[PDB]
Amino acid sequence: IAHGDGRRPNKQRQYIVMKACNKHHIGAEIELAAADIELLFAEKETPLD
Amino acid sequence: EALLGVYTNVVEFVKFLETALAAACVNTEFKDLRRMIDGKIQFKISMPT
Repeated sequence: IAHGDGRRPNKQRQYIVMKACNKHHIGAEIELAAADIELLFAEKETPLD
Repeated sequence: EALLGVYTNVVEFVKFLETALAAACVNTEFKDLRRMIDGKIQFKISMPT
């Protein structure tokens, strides 16, 4: 608050505080059949039934 | 002292579709046999009387 007329503040304070990021670990598993990966990508790029 | 010759076998094989054994089987080569687990083809066979 501004000065004057019987009002004496504890004049402007400034912190500088260094805080930490906190790491979090998330695991997931995807299982894929090897038949689909191989048939959808072939050297002979003729279309599929 | 000499080195009079240097020789080596070359292996050639008659593959399956060129033998006479394919006269006793029908060959239908499929793209990826890992796709289907079990074939369970069912036949309705009817005798005459």
